[PDB]
Amino acid sequence: AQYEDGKQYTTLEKPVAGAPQVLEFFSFFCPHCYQFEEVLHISDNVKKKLPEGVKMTKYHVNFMGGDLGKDLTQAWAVAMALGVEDKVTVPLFEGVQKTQTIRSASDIRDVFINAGIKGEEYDAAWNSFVVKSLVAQQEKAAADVQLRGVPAMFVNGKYQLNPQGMDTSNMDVFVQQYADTVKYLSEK
Ligand SMILES: O=C1CCCCN1Cc1cccc(-c2ccsc2)c1
Repeated sequence: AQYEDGKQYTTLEKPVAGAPQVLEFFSFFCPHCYQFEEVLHISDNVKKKLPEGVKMTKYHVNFMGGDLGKDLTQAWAVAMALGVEDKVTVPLFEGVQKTQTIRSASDIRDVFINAGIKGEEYDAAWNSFVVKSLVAQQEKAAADVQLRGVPAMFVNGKYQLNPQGMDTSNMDVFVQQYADTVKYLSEK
């Protein structure tokens, strides 16, 4: 058919009840994730085509980058809690992969300070139980699908995007095929 299980998406054999409608996972250590976000703008283009009433959730993962990877999951929790994802995503990706200036939790904190988050505000969030809970929520969602690779996107706990089955000769066409597939899946 036009959209086929095994081509543009795969189907989870253990569907996850109560999962977010559209769930993206990434790591700031993940090279394809840098491409998805900084070059292809996958999340934004998926969001822009989602049906009314379908919201997007994006979570960081621990399994890349050891200690610093876990610090980045916690910092992503701070970003979600403060609502500053759109201020820190670019400098976190560039700090880890472009300039390689993020080597410690303090260096992560510097990105937030430079982005205008006050030091007391960042530190209060970093140490908060609201943020511990958001870390737990990120870990649980990844565990629910036994996640071992990023980038990854899941729709309604049932379907997983399969970008490896899409033509990569034109970036723009690839992005809208991916977004159109997410829309299709959300309408199933
Ligand atoms: O290599 C793959 C195979 C599957 C799709 C995800 N990626 C990562 C990627 C990174 C940067 C650009 C592109 C791309 C798309 C269309 S033209 C160029 C693709």
